[PDB]
Amino acid sequence: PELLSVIRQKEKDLVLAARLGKALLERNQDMSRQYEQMHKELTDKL
Amino acid sequence: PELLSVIRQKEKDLVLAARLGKALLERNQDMSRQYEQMHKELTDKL
Amino acid sequence: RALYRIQEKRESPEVLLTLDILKHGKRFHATVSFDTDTGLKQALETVNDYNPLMKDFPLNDLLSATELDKIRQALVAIFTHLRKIRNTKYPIQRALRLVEAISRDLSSQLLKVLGTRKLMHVAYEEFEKVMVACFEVFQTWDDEYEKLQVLLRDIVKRKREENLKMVWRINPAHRKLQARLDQMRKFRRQHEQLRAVIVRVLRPQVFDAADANAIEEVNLAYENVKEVDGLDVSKEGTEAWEAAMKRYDERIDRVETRITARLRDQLGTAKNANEMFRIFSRFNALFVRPHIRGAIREYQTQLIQRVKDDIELTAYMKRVEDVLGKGWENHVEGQK
Amino acid sequence: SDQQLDCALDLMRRLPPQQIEKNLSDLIDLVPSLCEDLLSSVDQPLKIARDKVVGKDYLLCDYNRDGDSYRSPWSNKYDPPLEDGAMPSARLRKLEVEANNAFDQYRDLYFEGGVSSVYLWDLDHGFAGVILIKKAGDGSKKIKGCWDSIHVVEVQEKSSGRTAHYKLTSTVMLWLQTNKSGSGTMNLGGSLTRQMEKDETVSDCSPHIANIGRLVEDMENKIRSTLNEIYFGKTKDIVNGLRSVQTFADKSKQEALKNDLVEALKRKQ
Amino acid sequence: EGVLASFFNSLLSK
Amino acid sequence: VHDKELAAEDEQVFLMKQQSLLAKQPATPTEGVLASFFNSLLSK
Repeated sequence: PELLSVIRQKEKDLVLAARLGKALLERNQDMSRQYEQMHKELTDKL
Repeated sequence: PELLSVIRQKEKDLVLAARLGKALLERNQDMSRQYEQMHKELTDKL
Repeated sequence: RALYRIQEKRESPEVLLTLDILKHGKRFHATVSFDTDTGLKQALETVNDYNPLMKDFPLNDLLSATELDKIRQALVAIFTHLRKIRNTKYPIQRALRLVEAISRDLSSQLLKVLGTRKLMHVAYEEFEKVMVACFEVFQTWDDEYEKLQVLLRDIVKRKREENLKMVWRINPAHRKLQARLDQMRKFRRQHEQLRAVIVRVLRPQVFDAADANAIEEVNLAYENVKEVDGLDVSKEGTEAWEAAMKRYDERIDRVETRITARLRDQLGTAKNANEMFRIFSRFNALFVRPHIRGAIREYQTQLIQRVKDDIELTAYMKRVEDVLGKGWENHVEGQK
Repeated sequence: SDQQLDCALDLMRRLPPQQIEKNLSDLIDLVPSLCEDLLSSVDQPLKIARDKVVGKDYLLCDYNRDGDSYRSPWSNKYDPPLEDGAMPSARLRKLEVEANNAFDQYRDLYFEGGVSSVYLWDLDHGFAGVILIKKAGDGSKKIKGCWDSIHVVEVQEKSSGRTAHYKLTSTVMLWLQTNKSGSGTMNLGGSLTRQMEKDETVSDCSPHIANIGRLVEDMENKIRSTLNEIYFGKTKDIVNGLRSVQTFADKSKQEALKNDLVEALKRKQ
Repeated sequence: EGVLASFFNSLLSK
Repeated sequence: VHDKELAAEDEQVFLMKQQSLLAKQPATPTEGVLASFFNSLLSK
């Protein structure tokens, strides 16, 4: 019934949130590494 | 009875994951802001 | 008008002859640039794409409107015409700034119309009618804005999603006037709640100087509020309005404190419950204003509980009613 | 069933690559629950489709797909007409057509034929894209083969607008077959995946597409060199270890002389 | 993060 | 806990040390916890 569709929609929301959270965590780590590396390079240039 | 219970538990997990994702988004936004300010002033002096 | 004039001038025999002569000498750079580098074709395509919105833009009715009903009708027509933005290319941000401009014009028109009404020289029922019309206009603005907003979300969902920019909230200039009018409505509602029943309070049961002094002070406070132009939305008018409101609050607080001294004198005079209920009946306006009720809370424990102790009929329900004011069944204590 | 997913992935990596499509379709009939997930992980040879409006060959992928339809890069229309579809953008569409022209030129210079297709989509404060190249060996010569390459690039545009960060992941599926008098028949399949990150200054002289193309050609050359040298010379070494052209008596004598040499060297240090 | 924001926006509204 | 007695080195040994480092210097030219929630939802 409708509550089964609620189960399915909530499951889709949960898996989408998990995927986006993992992507966000990896992107944050990557952008931090990019920032510090480029800052080192630009300080050397300065 | 058990159906509504599992909606409650999945809603708790979903809101926790969504709050974690929003916190990650806030950290990404802060990284973007500080990157903007740092790059602006350092390229200015360069 | 100028783009079509330039398009006509481009097709003239002299310009076409010059282009043909240049093409004859294999100077194709000039001809191809004149075809494309001018940007005339793109500008004409865009201005024609903008044509449906500017063709029948009905602000002439609003700028010429001098009545609240006509202003509401013109606003509804303006938004009915903005409904035709779906089939017209226009930036979403630019359309939003245009809606802000429409709000500015609405604020100016409402200010001019309500300035001429001379609110000081007319009564309160017409004031309620005028504010009802004004807030009907504001609600029409709100719901037509909501229609246009959902339409804009549908439009921006298509084409570019505009991922670079998501700031689109509007700052209407007229909302600053709406807030001022709401404050005026609240002030005069409280003032009427005072005026319409304080005379009944001071009316002897069928002439002292305290009654005349209190009524004169209330009218003086009303005049002091009225001397300040309440419709002036600018900074200096707003500060003057705040000063007038503060002075009105001060005067009403002083009068209410004197009435509270009278309330203390009530318990100084009455000894039994019947005299308490008599002197309660003499003072009806004091039940509604949310400053005297604290004094009533001092007396309720003495009276209502005692009346309950007397009960544990219609005369006793009148006794209960006289302490809780008119419509005594509404209070949380009157429910039981 | 993550363990079964790893099982299926390992088995598909183990089977021969020419029958990847047929065996993948067969395996879908075994455990369909992970099938689409498998199709997200397993890399498959690409398919060619005819854009009839312009009359071009374009490559079908999973990034241009929308349900049961594939968007052409030139016409910008789905081969099945979809009343509702996800066009990339206005600006990203001009980037897409510029990339299509540039990579048509690159494909012509490096492959001399085949088909190419660049599909872009937007991304969080940036944009991603996929560059697909296919090249079937011509039947004029005895050599018959196929080359497929999928290069997914993610461009994170820095806020300044001058600098950007590129993350390229490339997969190359190669197949070669030769029927010569001496070798009789040789059939070298293979697959290889690589990745690399860089950051470059976006400018009018060095736009996005120039950087993506430079990264793509560098990766393609690196993958070609590695496949030709390491991953094929290892097979050559294995075939040479399975059987020896020289007799083992001569090898033993040479090794005895070598043992004499190394012990003599060790003595004098 | 607009695609991410819209998914959160659906969750926030419900 | 009484603090450790910090002390600078002798001037002689310090200068010998600086000479040694000058000689040795070549002549130059002039999170998981957040992830754990995400992992669980994917498995379910």
